Amino acid sequence: PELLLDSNIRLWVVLPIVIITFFVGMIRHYVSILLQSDKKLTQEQVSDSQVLIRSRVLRENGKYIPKQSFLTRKYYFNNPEDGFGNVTNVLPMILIGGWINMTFSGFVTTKVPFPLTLRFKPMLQQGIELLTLDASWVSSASWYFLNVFGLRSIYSLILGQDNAADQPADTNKAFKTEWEALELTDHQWALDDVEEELMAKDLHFEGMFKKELQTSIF
Amino acid sequence: RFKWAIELSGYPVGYLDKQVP
Amino acid sequence: PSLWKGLVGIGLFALAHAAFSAAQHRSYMRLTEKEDESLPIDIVLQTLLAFAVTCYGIVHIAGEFKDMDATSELKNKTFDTLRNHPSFYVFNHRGRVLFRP
Amino acid sequence: KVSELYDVTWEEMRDKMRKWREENSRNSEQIVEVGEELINEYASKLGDDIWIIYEQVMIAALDYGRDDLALFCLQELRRQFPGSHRVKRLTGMRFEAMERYDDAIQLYDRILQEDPTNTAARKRKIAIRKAQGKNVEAIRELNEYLEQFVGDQEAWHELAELYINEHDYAKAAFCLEELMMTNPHNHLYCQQYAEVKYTQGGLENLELSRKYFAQALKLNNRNMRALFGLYMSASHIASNPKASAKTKKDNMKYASWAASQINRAYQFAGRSKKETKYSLKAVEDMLETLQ
Amino acid sequence: PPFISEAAVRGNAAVLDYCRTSVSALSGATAGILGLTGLYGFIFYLLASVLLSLLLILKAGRRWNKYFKSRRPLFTGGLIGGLFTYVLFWTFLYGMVHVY
Repeated sequence: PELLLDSNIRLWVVLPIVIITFFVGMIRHYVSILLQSDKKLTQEQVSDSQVLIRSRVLRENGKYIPKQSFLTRKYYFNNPEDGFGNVTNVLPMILIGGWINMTFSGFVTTKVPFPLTLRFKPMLQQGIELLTLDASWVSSASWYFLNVFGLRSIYSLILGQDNAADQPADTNKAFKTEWEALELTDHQWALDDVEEELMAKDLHFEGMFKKELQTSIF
Repeated sequence: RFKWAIELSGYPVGYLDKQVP
Repeated sequence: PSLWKGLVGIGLFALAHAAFSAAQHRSYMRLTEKEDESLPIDIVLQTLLAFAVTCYGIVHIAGEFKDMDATSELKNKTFDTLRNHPSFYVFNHRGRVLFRP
Repeated sequence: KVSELYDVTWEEMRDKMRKWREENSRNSEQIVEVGEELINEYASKLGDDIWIIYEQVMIAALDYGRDDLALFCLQELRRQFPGSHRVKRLTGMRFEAMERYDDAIQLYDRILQEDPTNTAARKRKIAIRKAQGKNVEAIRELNEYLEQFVGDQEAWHELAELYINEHDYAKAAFCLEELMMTNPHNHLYCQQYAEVKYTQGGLENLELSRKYFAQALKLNNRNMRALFGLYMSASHIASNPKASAKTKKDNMKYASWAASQINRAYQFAGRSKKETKYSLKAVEDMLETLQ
Repeated sequence: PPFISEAAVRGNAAVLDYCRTSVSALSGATAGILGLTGLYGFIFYLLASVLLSLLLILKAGRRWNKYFKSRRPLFTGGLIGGLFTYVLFWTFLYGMVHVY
């Protein structure tokens, strides 16, 4: 094309950036896992949380029990009960970017295969000092940042779940909120006409007596 | 229904018994 | 079974070989200074075939789907295994007497 | 067992052990047979999978009346993990398996003193109480534990079973309702609740039993217990001399449909395997219990 | 279905994400190798995407309603990050081969 490049720069400046950023991300993930947190909770907190979860589950699924039991539980919960670390996550990114800019900047790295406008030029050519060069040619720092940004999906794929990248309050308040939310719920039984639904068609006794009765293990 | 029929006869948190229509 | 791993490996190797061939051809062509832009057809066919084979092989190893119906895996569950509570096990029964009393 | 009445790799044995672990099966003999071989002849093959197998095999061996393997596994686990709390629980279970309850009680008290928010020690103390036949104390302690730690389904099911064993069915029905509320997609809980309501009382209890038998059969169409219970409850309600004509005819229709489905199911069963002993017999049961 | 299990849908989503990411990366690599450039190459990407969806059908087969509510997630699922990975690998391999 326009410029003639030395193959040595391709062999010795392109790959190391990718290797360094990949392994830096992996190390960041493993270190973040290593010292994630250590939290302890007292008995009252977990007991109250379980009570709140039970009340929420009652409110959500009271439509599968007889109405008398639902209202018996609703008489309860109303009178007696409800009423009685990062520095290593972000700073190493900037530090490594600065170190790479220090020890690698000063030459053309590669070129994107699609045309761009002059708006792209100030971002992709931090190190070079030319004036009329096209915006497709990129510097080393821009390539490093592009490589950093374009690895979230790869990290999510090759590594478990998603990591290695950047992006109750008051018991009485919760008790009052749940008391107010539960007061407007009414029982709606879901078994009123189950028999008629069952009687519509014959039972599905197909594909049940295939194979053979198991004899022993394996 | 007939003949063979056996009759067996004999405070967990919330436990109430009556009304509440 | 395990043949899909071999298939995807062969596809990746073929793609890498095609990449090396294309790079070598470009490096040779830039020496002679010919502006004809001659891309051999066999390389294109090889890389397209390798890409297709690799994608087909890799689509078969991502896993298997599972039914979203919550009452699908309980059709074979029985009450024999539902009444066993590991936390409340007691070893006071006739099993000890029968085996080496 | 490999090349011994079977031809399986170590991966197959590991998968079978894992499957036996997922569903709480208590076939101690087969578990011990597979586990001792897996521990002995394939210890190095399993990178980090041998500790859970150690625990499972120790429990199975304790259930099988074979204490040498249990002691070996306990020694290995204690050597690997010094000062752990699961190993102390295993030691307490081994102590109480030899009718030494005071030492287990003091061990569990020590565990609770070291960590007050531990659950397994309380369950093991309840099990110790149950092992001596002291039913009322066990029920009281389980009620207290459920009061402290709600949302534990194993404790609810155990309390329901204990109440069933004492012929107290209202509280067992309450516990089964509590279990069913959390898991509305499980037909076994509905079936058991229907059975309890059938056994409890009279007319309205039978109506609820029929309703929940129908619900259980709707959730799963392969449940023969639910179908038999539905037929029996409909027949019982139909013949009650204190029911209106509308309910009587509705229950007669329900019983007729249930009997037809039972007969079709037994014909389906007899089609595959040739025994012809119950298809000739279930029909007599249906006929003699008609109306 | 009256009752839905979150584990199955999350597993299906994970499988779809795995397939999408891998196919996008591979398509970017092969587009870079072919030497295509400009919006022309973009067309190839879309073509590749279509191919992926087609294979997913053969993976789903019939009775697809058990696994998914509709085919819309199966067709237009994840066309944002895949494009970024595609363009990144495209630039990387095009610089590695045709340049120098």
